[PDB]
Amino acid sequence: GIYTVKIVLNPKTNKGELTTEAVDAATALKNFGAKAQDVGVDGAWTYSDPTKTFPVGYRLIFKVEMPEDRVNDLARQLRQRDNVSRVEVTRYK
Repeated sequence: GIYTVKIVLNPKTNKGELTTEAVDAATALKNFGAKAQDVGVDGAWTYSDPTKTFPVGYRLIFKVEMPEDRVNDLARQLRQRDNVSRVEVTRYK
């Protein structure tokens, strides 16, 4: 299946920190067992949110293919960080 993770970041963050904020998901995935070596299995894709509603705020969206049970924790580890406003998961496939 395919799951999508939508990050909402504090306005105090930077576009250069989008890689230091998502790294909690990189570590979450790393802990889940998803690596670049088997990225052919886990269809990961990271991109910024073009449809933000707060110009001053930041939003970062990326897709994975992991069990929902740990995609909720994928998001949990992200939103856990104080820099992050909130992270919500939406199932795609």
